[PDB]
Amino acid sequence: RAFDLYFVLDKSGSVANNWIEIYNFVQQLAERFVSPEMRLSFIVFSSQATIILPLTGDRGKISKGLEDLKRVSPVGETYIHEGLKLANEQIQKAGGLKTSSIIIALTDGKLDGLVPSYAEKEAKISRSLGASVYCVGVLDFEQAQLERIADSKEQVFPVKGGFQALKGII
Amino acid sequence: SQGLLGYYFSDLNFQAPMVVTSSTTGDLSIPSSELENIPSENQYFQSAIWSGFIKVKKSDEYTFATSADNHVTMWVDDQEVINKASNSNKIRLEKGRLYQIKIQYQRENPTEKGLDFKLYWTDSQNKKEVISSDNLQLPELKQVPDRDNDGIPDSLEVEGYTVDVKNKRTFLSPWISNIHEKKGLTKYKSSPEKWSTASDPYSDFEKVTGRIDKNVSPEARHPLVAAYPIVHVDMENIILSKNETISKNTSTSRTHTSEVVSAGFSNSNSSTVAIDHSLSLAGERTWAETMGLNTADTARLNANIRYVNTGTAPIYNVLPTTSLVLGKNQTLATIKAKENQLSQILAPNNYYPSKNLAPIALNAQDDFSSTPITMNYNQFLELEKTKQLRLDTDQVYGNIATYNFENGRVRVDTGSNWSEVLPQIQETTARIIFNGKDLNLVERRIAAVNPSDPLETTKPDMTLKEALKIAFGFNEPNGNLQYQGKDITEFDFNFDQQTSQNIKNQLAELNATNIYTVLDKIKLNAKMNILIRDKRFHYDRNNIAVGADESVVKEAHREVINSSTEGLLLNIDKDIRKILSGYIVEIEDTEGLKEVINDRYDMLNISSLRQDGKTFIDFKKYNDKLPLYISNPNYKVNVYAVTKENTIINPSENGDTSTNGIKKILIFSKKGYEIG
Ligand SMILES: [Ca+2]
Ligand SMILES: [Ca+2]
Ligand SMILES: [Mn+2]
Ligand code: NA
Ligand code: NA
Repeated sequence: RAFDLYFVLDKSGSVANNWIEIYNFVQQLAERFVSPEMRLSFIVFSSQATIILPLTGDRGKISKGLEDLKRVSPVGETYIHEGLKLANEQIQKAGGLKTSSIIIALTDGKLDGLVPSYAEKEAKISRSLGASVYCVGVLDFEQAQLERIADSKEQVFPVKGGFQALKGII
Repeated sequence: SQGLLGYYFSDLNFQAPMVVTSSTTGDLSIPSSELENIPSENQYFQSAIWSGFIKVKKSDEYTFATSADNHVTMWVDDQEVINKASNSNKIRLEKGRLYQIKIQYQRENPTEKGLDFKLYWTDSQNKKEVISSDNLQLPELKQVPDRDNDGIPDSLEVEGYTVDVKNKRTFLSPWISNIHEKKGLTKYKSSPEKWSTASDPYSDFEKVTGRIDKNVSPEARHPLVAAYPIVHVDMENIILSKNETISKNTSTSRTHTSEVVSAGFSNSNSSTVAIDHSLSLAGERTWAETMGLNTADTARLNANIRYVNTGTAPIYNVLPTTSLVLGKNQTLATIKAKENQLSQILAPNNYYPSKNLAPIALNAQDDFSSTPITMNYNQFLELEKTKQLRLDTDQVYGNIATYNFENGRVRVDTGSNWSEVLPQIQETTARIIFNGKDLNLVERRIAAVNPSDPLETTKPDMTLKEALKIAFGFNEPNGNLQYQGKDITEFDFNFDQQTSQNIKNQLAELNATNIYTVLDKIKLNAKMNILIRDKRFHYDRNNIAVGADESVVKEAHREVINSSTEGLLLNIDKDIRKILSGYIVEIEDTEGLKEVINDRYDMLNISSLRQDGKTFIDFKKYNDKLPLYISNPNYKVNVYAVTKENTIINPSENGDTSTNGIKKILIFSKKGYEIG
């Protein structure tokens, strides 16, 4: 028994000077969870959401996904809900309640308009499918906003210093 | 206004009129000074006639007298009062009653230019003065050779006349080639058989003399340009809700429907409304989802509107009635205004209510009994899918403010109605629809001949050149007919099917292959329709400009005043802006790979106008409010314009909301280091 891991990555303009913090965080998680039983997927979102790496355990594909993430130029609005949607879709198709699934979202949690409520809803859908939602805060992230997405404050960490904590919690 | 209508002749026998004018008092003189537009030899007046009424303020006996009693006959209510001598005859006059006046003057031996002539009266206490201002008034010139009773002598209307403004007086004088060309006043012609040559409510004389509603368009003061109102509804914003919220701006355009490549025939009023397809709030999706609208619900609609008069005459007591329409022909609503309770007047080139005031709401909030405007589910999806409405406005305009010759005032006359006048205008004029002002269709009608009517035989000839000048203000500063810096050849001529044949035959008859060569030779007839359109643009079937060639679009963006990670500052021409629904910003890598910043059909509204007149194309607006971060100076920032005809207004059938697939036009492309 082991895990399916979903990276939901904010590439909006508001985090562009910190893409490197986000990339590094992803690489360093991809390097820890190297077991052949583990599968990862990389998702990026700004004003659209895109699967950069479909859920997979092949080591070559992941590596290729990382090179891909490295090329990201962050720009756009912050439609986090479209990122969680793409995670949820892949989870649904993976067996759903069958799998041990985990979403990690990287973002400053700075959401506008109807995005907080659509993220909240997508987050709840995620939990309804047997997945846990974690949020790793970038910069001066909005604490409350991320608590409303993640399972609880237990699953909300700063990016800076939250690799250690996040690996023990697994 | 004034007193007696005066006609001055250079001959001795009432045959060659040199001046038609009126004077406010008994001073009927025309000094040397005022004869500048009369040939020198013709400045010797050998006879004159005056005509009108006196109302007196005190009943009494009066003696009339003039400066030249031996040269004069005078009648008062058809009795002679002076006659070939200082026939000094007391006559009773009661106050409040009007008495017809006619003075005749014949002088063989004219030793002086102009005329020095004064009409006097003496009361029974022997006080003699020049008759003062509030006694003499004009003859009733409502529907001495003057067949149509407008006041302008038949000979002048047919041969042509100049209208010259003095200090108070208007001078109406015959046209002479080698004097009036040099000075820049127009040659008027009118029908001696038609009180209003344009068939409208104001006479040829009222028009050129300014005895007319102050609100009639200045061009419609020319007797060959029709004065009538043209009204459509302009919608500003709409609010949609679930019936027991979506707020969007709208743009509206008055419309003209061609047929199948050909100008149309109908005289209806219509406008089409575009509902803004750009986002209001950050996460928004489908209108339906934002609202909570399920399959059996209804939606309610409310909107702000103004009326718009693009005609040439005002409206006073009745707004036209309007159907709000969805799709081809689902009337959602009738929009009525309370008759005879207009809060202002609806003037040419103006709005109701005027721009300094709040607009009208389809359902005002005070009014608990206003009719709700509802949509069924299916219709609301239609509205979301087409984002378009149409407003059909009838031509019912109410009563007319006409001139009254006993008051000298302009008043709304309850026997005068625009419904009776409009058909006559439509029947006896040519219609030109022209879009050069700001690409809005503006309509004008010009008096023209029906070649088949035996009584139309004496109506002025109308060429296409004159019609454009007098109706729209094209002019010829340096040999070329133009409108505001734009040559006539920058505009396309399109005609209705029948006009088209007529024009084509005229050209063949002329051996001309090109209409621009022979604009002064092409004759207009009644019932022609001419559609004149800026050549830079593409037009839909309603004749709204909806796009432009890629080349034109690219050229209009050449002038890049300033560029930066925040956006572009450019000078773009007001017409071009009108045809762009938005812009797309894209970053490109060394290897040609592309990523749109504002990557959603509803995020293209990033351009805005500045007070200095310049356009800002705002990179921050959908970049979480920040300048673009260009990690590599060898990347390009490409910026694309999207035309109206190319706008996507909803997600793809497959639910794809990106800019993927949009026909867009490259208008700027620089590298990181080339911008700064
Ligand atoms: Ca006349
Ligand atoms: Ca006339
Ligand atoms: Mn952001
Ligand atoms: Na009038
Ligand atoms: Na209308």
